[PDB]
Parts: sequence; structure tokens; C-alpha cells
Amino acid sequence: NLNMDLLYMAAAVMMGLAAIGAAIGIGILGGKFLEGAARQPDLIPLLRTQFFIVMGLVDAIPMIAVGLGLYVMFAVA
Amino acid sequence: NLNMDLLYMAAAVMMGLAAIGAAIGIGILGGKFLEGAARQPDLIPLLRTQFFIVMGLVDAIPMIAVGLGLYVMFAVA
Amino acid sequence: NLNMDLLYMAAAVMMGLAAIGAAIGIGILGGKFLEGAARQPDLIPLLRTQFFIVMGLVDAIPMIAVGLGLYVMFAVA
Amino acid sequence: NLNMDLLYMAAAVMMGLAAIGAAIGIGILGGKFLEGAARQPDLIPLLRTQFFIVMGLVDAIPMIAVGLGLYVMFAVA
Amino acid sequence: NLNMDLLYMAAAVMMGLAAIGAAIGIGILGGKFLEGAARQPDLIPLLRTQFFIVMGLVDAIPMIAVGLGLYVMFAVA
Amino acid sequence: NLNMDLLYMAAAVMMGLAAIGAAIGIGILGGKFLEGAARQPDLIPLLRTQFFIVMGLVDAIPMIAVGLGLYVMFAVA
Amino acid sequence: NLNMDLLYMAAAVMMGLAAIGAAIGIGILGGKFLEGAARQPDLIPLLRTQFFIVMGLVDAIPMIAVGLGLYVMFAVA
Amino acid sequence: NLNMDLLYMAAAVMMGLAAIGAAIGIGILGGKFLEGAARQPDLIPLLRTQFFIVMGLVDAIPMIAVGLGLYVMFAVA
Amino acid sequence: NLNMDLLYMAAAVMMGLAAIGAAIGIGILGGKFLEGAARQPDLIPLLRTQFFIVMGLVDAIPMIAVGLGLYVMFAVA
Amino acid sequence: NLNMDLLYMAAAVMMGLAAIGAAIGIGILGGKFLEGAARQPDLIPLLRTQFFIVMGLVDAIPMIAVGLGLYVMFAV
Amino acid sequence: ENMTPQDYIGHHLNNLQLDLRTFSLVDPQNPPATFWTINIDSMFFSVVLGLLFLVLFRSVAKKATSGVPGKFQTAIELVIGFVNGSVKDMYHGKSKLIAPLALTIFVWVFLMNLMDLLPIDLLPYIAEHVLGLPALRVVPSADVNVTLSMALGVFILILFYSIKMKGIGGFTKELTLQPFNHWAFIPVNLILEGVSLLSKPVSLGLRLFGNMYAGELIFILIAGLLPWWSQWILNVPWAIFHILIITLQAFIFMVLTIVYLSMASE
Amino acid sequence: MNLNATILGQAIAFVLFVLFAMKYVWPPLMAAIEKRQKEIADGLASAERAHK
Amino acid sequence: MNLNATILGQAIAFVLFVLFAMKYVWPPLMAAIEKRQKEIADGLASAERAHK
Amino acid sequence: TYHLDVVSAEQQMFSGLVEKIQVTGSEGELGIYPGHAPLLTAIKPGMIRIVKQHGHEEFIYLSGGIL
Repeated sequence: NLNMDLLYMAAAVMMGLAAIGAAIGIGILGGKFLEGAARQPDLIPLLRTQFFIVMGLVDAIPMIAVGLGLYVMFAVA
Repeated sequence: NLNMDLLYMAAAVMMGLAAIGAAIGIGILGGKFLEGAARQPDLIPLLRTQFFIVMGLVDAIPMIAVGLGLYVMFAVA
Repeated sequence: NLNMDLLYMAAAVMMGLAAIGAAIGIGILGGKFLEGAARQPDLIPLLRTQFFIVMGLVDAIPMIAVGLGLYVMFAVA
Repeated sequence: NLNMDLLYMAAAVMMGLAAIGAAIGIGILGGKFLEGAARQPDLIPLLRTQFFIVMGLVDAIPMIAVGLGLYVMFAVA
Repeated sequence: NLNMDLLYMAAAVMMGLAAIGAAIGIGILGGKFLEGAARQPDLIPLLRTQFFIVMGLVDAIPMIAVGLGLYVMFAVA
Repeated sequence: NLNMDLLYMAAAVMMGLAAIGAAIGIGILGGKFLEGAARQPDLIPLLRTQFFIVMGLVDAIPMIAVGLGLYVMFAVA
Repeated sequence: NLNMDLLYMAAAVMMGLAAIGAAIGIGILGGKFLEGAARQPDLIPLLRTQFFIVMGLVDAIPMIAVGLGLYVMFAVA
Repeated sequence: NLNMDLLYMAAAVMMGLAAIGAAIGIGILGGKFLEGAARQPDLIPLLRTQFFIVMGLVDAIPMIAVGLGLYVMFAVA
Repeated sequence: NLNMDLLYMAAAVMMGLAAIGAAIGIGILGGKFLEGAARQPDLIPLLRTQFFIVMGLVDAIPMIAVGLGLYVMFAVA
Repeated sequence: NLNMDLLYMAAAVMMGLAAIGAAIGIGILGGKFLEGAARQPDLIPLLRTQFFIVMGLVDAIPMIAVGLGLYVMFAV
Repeated sequence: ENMTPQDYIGHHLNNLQLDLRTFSLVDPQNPPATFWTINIDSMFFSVVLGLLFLVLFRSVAKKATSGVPGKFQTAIELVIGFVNGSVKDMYHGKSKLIAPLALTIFVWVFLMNLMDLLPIDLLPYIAEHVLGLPALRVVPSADVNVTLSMALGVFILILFYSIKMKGIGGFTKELTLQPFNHWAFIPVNLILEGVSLLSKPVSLGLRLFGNMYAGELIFILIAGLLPWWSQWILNVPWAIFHILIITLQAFIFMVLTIVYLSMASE
Repeated sequence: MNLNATILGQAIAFVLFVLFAMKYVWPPLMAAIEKRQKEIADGLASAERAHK
Repeated sequence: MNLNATILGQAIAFVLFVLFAMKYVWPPLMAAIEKRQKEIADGLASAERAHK
Repeated sequence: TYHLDVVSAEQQMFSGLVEKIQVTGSEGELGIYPGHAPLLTAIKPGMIRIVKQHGHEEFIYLSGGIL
């Protein structure tokens, strides 16, 4: 029955690192975006579009590692 | 027994790493927000709007990790 | 035997990580608060209100980690 | 048999590390991308071109790692 | 019993992490203080006011941390 | 038998570290390249040509770790 | 025996993390100080005062941690 | 026996960390060299000389770790 | 041969972490020394004396860490 | 048997941490050096000299870590 | 067909190797020990792709004209444009060989990689169930030895060009004095500079290789691990992306070749 | 396991991949070629106007 | 995976595919283009003398 | 050496070759040597230090300006 604890520990690492990656990427990107917004507030509705169109491309891999941890926990037990 | 009493180490790894991610990302975003505000000290409410927009994206994946940490600690354990 | 002795370790993981996160998330924001304030000292009372509004989200999620760490540390161990 | 656990734990680390590495490498680049966009908003497409050219490099090792993690988790087992 | 060395280490983890967090956060904030000071040396008492006033906030969580590590190393161990 | 569980792990960790290193380094290098692009169009080809003097050098060590990691995972085990 | 065994490891984490933090923090701080001095050789002493004052706040937690390490290596040994 | 596992682990970590070191150390340096060129392309062939004279050092430690990892593979196994 | 094995991991941890701390903390400082040089060449002697005086702080804790490393390695062994 | 791979692992960790440190430090210092040079190109010699002087103090502890890592790896 | 997914996957991890003593075919289940067992699948693809590049080019080369080019000729001259544009600025010496070196590297590597987009199982089927061949795989670069041979060829060239264009008398000085220049450090200096030389061909080989080994792996898994109505939906994005890597790695190899040599000779 | 279903899967995959290539990737190829040919052709045309 | 004697055969194939391009493909290809490069370069000097 | 021009809106105050100068830039005190990278900054009221080639020093008082 040791198996069914390390099966959760793998999910612990697998889904902690993913949260860190997502948070860091989005935070840096949003910070630079906000500086761009503040230096020209007339321009926001363009920069924000570009922001989302990039941000998805960061979070791609967090959201697959999350998924594999979800699989290992809920399905594999 | 350890077959449950170690689950807390899994929850700890998961949710503490998530705490790091959300804390650092939110802090960076807020720092650029404050600089922008100080440099446009009338534009603020629109910047606060956008700050709240991109803020939750930093916590989009940390919140799932919180959910699953409390899952391991109060559904499983 | 394996009940309390590793619960100390796991709560220590949770709360030490949350301490790293909550120290640096305050640190960076405070740095940008100071350096911006040093340029616009006449606006300080507005800036600090924005500071507190931001920190309210910064530390909310580490607060979970530490309060949960106490819920483990005193009750469960 | 026990053998399933350690393989899962090995793959988990690869996928978490890939997640963090990729996410940071894209967030930094996108940050500079957007702060540039806020200067040359008319020439966004050219920046997008070179941005994706380089993002083709950022993702190399992280997705090598995601592939090997999937292989370990589902065919080494 | 074997737990004696486990209590020491379970405290030591939280102690080292509190050290790292507090040191980095306060170093950052002080660095911005020292730079800001060079511009308007007429302001340094007000800057130092703000510095202490937020540095009281930098360390709250590490001041949970070291306290509760000693709660083991000098009472419970 | 015990050799599998850790002969795969060694490659998992080795290639995860190889991922982090190159992802971060190329992130920053490309970030500065886009700084150049947004500041100084009409140089973009020259900057690209120089940038790819460095980009190969950034991969210098990590790709060796990825090759040896594949060796470990398929020839050693 | 083991009472004799883990009193080196237990101090290893503490003293290593403390030695990292107390060096990083004041590297940051003294760097900002040193440039602030290069920009204003009129204010070398005035800023040196603040450098010491502010340093006084960083090394608190590192000194506690490393002192407790020395404690575990020679007092309780 | 498992000495093969842990000796290959020794090679694994030896190379793994040096990879991150030598990647990020060049990422930083190239990142500054690129902007130095960006402001003024007519200095490129000078800065791209001093660049090599600098980067020569960055590898002195990691390309020791590289060779010793290869040795620990093919001599120590 | 059991009882002493951990002294050789414990001797490595405290050494390596002091190495990282000292090197990174003095680099982050030497960078500002070099800027203070390049803005004012004829101040370079005074800034070098200031650099030494500051670095006398940074290296403090690392020296203690490495000293107790020497202790554990050769005296304790 | 169960022991010696511990020594080898410890020497690998020594060199790994020391490489991380002595690479990041030299990289930061080198980036600032290159930009300082790009600012005052005709003080390249003076800056390179003082850069060596400041570098020397960075490498000490990592090089000692490599020394003791080699001693652990081969003298024991 | 008793192939478990874990087991089916294996057959693509398997090469179709020769044994030169026996000219025999090395069966997948038992791998003979020796250094004398050629990888036929990598070789046949290598030579066929190289030749069908050279044919397309040399057919027009004999015929090239200064009128408006034929469209096929237009593409030939446009890739000549990218190639000559790179050569034109990164190289400054007289040597002839540099340009066709870089060209034959670029397009040939691209072709060796180009195959990966081929449906992963298709051609191994005509290998096994038609011509009676026990196993196969269809990306040469995913077989280490070609990348090793090419990058160590560049290694030979680094030695060769550098010694040609500055001699041993200065080559020893560089290889021994640097980076600290002070005579007590020389023995330790050369150690650090030596493998610093060798890691260039090694990294050239490995950076390319790993990308394509791991490229094929994802298609192997796409085939093995998923139902028909989901193998296509990951494969759309994965092709969208792998376009990029298979182009970038050839461009990298070209530029890196030229740069590595230029640093030594110029 | 049945080897056949992978065939239908990779058929769908390759068909849609080729749609992507043709509709998005062949146009830029042919367009850069046509652009280069325009440059060559008008170059020779104006050269001949100059030689007139 | 496995080291192989392929590592020499590929050098043998490589240097030959190099030779077949060196003395027989690139000089023709670029020379036929140099002819054109001149032939559009001359038009400017032609009109220049016509102007003078 | 490099050529230094100190000019007011009214009349010209210096022109000759210089080895180095030291100027109190608004952000920080700065020093310029031959080949210095292009730079542009305000400056605070105060002195400016010249060394005319062959090292001959002199000082000038300014009400501010732009360098």
C-alpha cells in the first residue's frame, strides 16, 4: 500500500511546478504589459489583445502537466 | 498509519509550491502596477481595472493546486 | 509513531515555503512602492492605499498555507 | 507489483521541470515583446514574426521533456 | 527513540527558508531605499520612515516561522 | 528489479535540469533581441545574424545532457 | 547512535541557506548603494550610514539561523 | 547492484546542474552584449570580441563537471 | 561501514551552498562596481576601496559556512 | 556496497552547486563589463583589468569547492 | 497480432541493422555485440535524399541562364539567396569550400529531417509486409551515427582550417595561454580549452540528433496510445509545431558550422 | 491490439495537415517566388529601356 | 542508442556529396547569376553616360 | 582627444580639443572620454572640468544646460 501514496506525491510535484510556471510567466508578462499600458493609455485595446494571444502560448504546458497529474490522481488512484 | 499520514507531505509540497508561484507572480504584477500608477497618477482606476483583469490569470492554476491540496487533506485524508 | 514526527516536517515544508513566498511578494512590491514614492513623495497617501490593495491579493494565498500549517501543527500534531 | 510507482515519479519531475522552464522562457520573451509593441505599435507583425521564430527555440528542450515524460509514464510502464 | 533528529530537522527546514525569504525581501526593499535616497537626499528621513513602516510588513511570516521552529527546538524537542 | 526504478529517474532529472537551463537562457537572450528589434528596426537582420552567434552557445552544455539522458534511458535502461 | 548522526545534516540546511541569503540580500543592497555612491561622491558617508542601518535588518534572521547551527554543532553538538 | 544506479546518479546530477549554470551564465552575458550592439551596430565587431574573451571564463567550472560526468559514466559506470 | 557516511553529504551541502551564495552575491555587486567605474573612470580607486569594504560584509557568513565545512570534513571526518 | 556511491553523489553535488554559483556570478559580472565597455570603448583595458581584480574574489569559494570535491572523489 | 501498445511502440524504437561479417540482418529480439553492424535504414534514406537534392540542382546548374529564371530555377536561386546571404557576411576569407559546405549541409540535413512528417507507420509497412524486412524507421537524423559523422567532419575541418590559416606556432600559444595568460597557469589552461574545442562538434551533433529522436517519439505515441478519433487532434498541433523545429535545426547547423570555422581561421 | 485504427487516425491527421500546408504555406512560398521574379523581370525590363 | 560503424560510412557519403556540389554545382549556379547581376548593374552606367 | 563646444544662446564660451571632461549630469556626476557612446542628458548648475590636450586644466561655471 506504499504505492497509493507515492501515486499522490507524484501529483504533488507534477502540479506544484505547473502552478509555479504559470504564475511566473503570467506575472512577468502582465507586468510588462501594464507598463506598456501606462506609458500609452490610448493604446490599451491593442496591447491587451496581443497579451492574451501570447499568454495562452505560455500556459500551454502548465495545462498539460496539470492534466497528467489529474489523470494519475483521479483515474490511476 | 503512514499510508495516510504521509498524504500531508504531498499536500504540503503541492500547496506550498503553489503559494510560492502565486505570491511571486502577484507581487511582480503589483510592482509594475504601482510604478505605472505613480507615473500616471490620475489614470489609476483604468490601470486598476486591467490589473484585476490580468491578476486572476496568475491564480488560474495555483487555485486548482489549492483545490487539490485541500482535496488530499480533507477528502482523501 | 509516524503520525506526529513527520507532520512536523510537512507543516514545516508548508510554512517555510509560504514564508519565502510572502517575504518576496512583499519585497518586490515594496521596492517598486519606495522607488516610485521617492519620485512622487507628494502623492504618498494614495500610493500606500494602492500598495495595501495589492498586498491584499499578494498574501491572501500564503495566509492559507500558514493557517493550514497551524491547523496541522497544533491539532493534527 | 511495486514497479509502477517510481516510473510515474520519474516522469512527473520531467514534466514539472519542463513546465517551469518553458513557461518562464516564454514569459520573459513575451514581456519584452509587449513592451516593444507599445513603442512600435504599427510594426507589430514584424515583431510577431521574429517572436515566433525565437519561440521555436524556447520550446525545444521543454517539449523533448514532455515527450519523454509521456513515454515513461505510458510505455516504459 | 529516533524522532529526536527528526524534530531538529523539521525545525531546521522552516528556519533556513525563513532566513532566505527575509534576507532577500529586506535586501530588495533596502536597495530601492538606498537608490531613492541618492536622488532627493533632502527626503531621507521620510524615505526611512516609509522603509521601516513597510519593513515591519516584510518579515511577519518569517517571524511566525523562526518562532515556531524554536517552539520545537527549545520546547518540544 | 531496483535498477529500472532509478536508471529511468536519473535521466528524468538530468533532462529536466537540461530543460530549465536552456529555456531560461534563451528566454533572456531572445528578450534582449526583441528589445533591439523594437528599439531599432532596420537592423533586425544584423541583430538576428549576431544573436544566432550566441544562441548556439547557450545550448552548448544542456544539449549534451539531453543526449546523455537519452542514452541512459534507452541504452543503459 | 543516530542521535550522534543527524546533528550535522540538521545544521547543514540551516547554515547553507543562511549563508546564501545573507550574501544575496546585501549583495543586492550594497550594489544599489555602490552605484548610488558613484553617482554622488558628495554623499558617500551619508549613504554609508544608511547602508549599515539597513544591513542591520537583513542579517537578523540569517544570524539567528547560523547561530542555531553553531549551537547544534558545538553546544548540543 | 544499485551502486550502478547511484554512480549514474552522481554523473546525472554533476552534469545536470552545470548545464543550468553554463546556460544561464551565457544567457545573461549575451543579453547585455546584444543591447550594446543594438544601440550602435558599428561597435559590433569589437563587443563580439570582448564577448568571447569573457565567455571563455564562464565555462571553466562547468566544462570540468562535464568531463567528470563523462568519466563517471564510462570509467566508473 | 555505516556511522560516518552522512558526514560526506553534510560536508558537501554546506560547502556548495556557501559557494553559490558568495559567488552570486559578489557578482551582483561587482556589476554595480563596474557601472560606477564606467560612469566615472577617475573615481575608480575610491570605488574599488568602497567595493572591498562592502564585500567584506558579503563574504562573512560564507566564510563561516566553509570553515565549518572544513571542520566536519577533516577534523570530524 | 551501500556506501561509496554516497561519496560519489556528494562530490557530484559539490561540483554542481559550485558550477551554478561560479557561472551565474561570472555571467552577471560579465554582462555589466560588456555594457560598461560599450559605454566607454576606450577604457576597455582599464575596465578589463579591474574586472579581473573583482573576478578573482568571486571564484575563491567555488574553486575550493571543486578542490574538496576532487579530494572526496579520488582521495577518498 | 499479440503486440501490446508498449510492445508495438518498441518496433519503431528498433533499427534495421546489417552485420558486415555476415552481411546478415541483425534480428530485433537479439542484438549482436560488435561495432561492425551498419544501420541500413539511415544509409539508404541518407543517400537517396542527398541524390534527389543533387539531381534537382545539377539538372539546372548545367543549364542556368541570366534571363528570367524558371520557377523551379527561381526557388533554387532563392535558397542560394539565403545561403549566399549567410556566407556573404559571416565569412570573409578566400576559401571556395565554405559556400558549398554550408549548402550541402543545410538542404541535406533538412531532407533527412523532412521525412518525419511522413505518416509514421506507412512506410515501415512496405518494409515489413511487402519486401520482408523485420523492422524500420524513416528519419536518418534520429539515428545518431550520421550526426556524429557530420559534426566530427566539422571537427576535422576546424582543426584543418585553423592550422592552415594560422599554423601550429600560434595555435599552441592560443591553446595553452588562454584565458589567464600568465605562465604558471598554462597546464591547467590547456585542460579547460581542450574539451572546449571538442564540445563544438559534439554539441552540433547532439542538438540536432535529440530533436529528431524525440520528434519521432511523439508520433510513435500518437499511433500507439490513442483511439482513431483522437490521434488526429494532437497530430494537427504537433505537425504545426514540428515544421518549425525541423527547419530551425538545419538553419542552426548551417550557421553554427560557418561561425565555428570563422572564429578559428579569420 | 488492432494495428488498423492507427491507419485511419494518421489518414485524418495527414489530410488535415496537408490542408493546413496548402492553404497557409504554399501561398507564401509561391508569393515570395513571384516577388523575386517580379524584381528580376522589371530589372531586366528597365535595363532594356535604359539600353534603348 | 548504439554506436555503429555507420559513423564512417556516413563520412564517406558526406565528403562525396560535398564534392559533387563543390566543383560542379555552385560555380555554375552563382556565375550564371553574376552574369545577370552585371547585366542589370550596367544599365545604370549606360544611362549615366547617356546623361553625361 | 575630442572636440568640445560650450555654447550659450548668446555667445560661444569654448572650443578646442579635450582629453577628458567631468560634468555634473542631472541623474549623476559623469565623465566623458574619447569615443564615448552617444549620450544625452540635462545637467545641474555647477562647474565643469576641462583638460585641454596637453593636460592643461580649467573650470567653467554653468547655469545648467544640456550635454
